Order: sequence, then C-alpha cells, then structure tokens
Amino acid sequence: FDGSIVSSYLTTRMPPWAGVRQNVMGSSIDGRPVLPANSTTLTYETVSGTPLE
Amino acid sequence: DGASIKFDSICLYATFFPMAHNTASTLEAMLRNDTNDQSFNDYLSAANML
Repeated sequence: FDGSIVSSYLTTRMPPWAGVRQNVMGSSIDGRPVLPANSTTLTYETVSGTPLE
Repeated sequence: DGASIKFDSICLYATFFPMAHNTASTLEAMLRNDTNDQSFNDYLSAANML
C-alpha cells in the first residue's frame, strides 16, 4: 500500500502532445517497425531509406 | 566505374524577414522607381578564351 489515492492530486495543467501518457510502440502511426516512445535512439534522426524516382 | 545518383523533391527556403504590412509598400515604391534599380556584378566578371 502507498500514499496515492482515487480522487487524487491535481496536476497544474494538462500536457499538450500525445505521449505524455504512453510508453508503447506496437500501436504507432502507420508503421510496421517504430522506435520506442521513451528510448535513447529516438533522440537523433535515424533516417529510414531505400533507392527512389 | 559503377556509381549512381537519383533524387526527387527540391524545395525553396526563403529566410528573408518578418516585416511590416505598413513599411513594405513604402520601401517597395523607392526600388519601384525608374531612377533606382538593383545593380549587381563580380569582382572578376571577365570573359575567357580557351
């Protein structure tokens, strides 16, 4: 048991993008493979590629 | 000796100025004058014979 509760502590505002509440990739935006919602690999442009024209 | 290149979409990237609606038309008319026009050349604008 912990100090947290049902009708709990209020948060000062509510956070603007989608991702303040997740940590899941399997459900992402039109992709098969996607990098996780919290990982180190996500902070740098991992450019996906293949030959175009 | 075996090398390739291919590309598609090329974009323009203007980084001019966040200007006024007021001063723009005023500054335009001075350069729109028949007397003052944008002069441009090179330090070496010379023709070569090969």
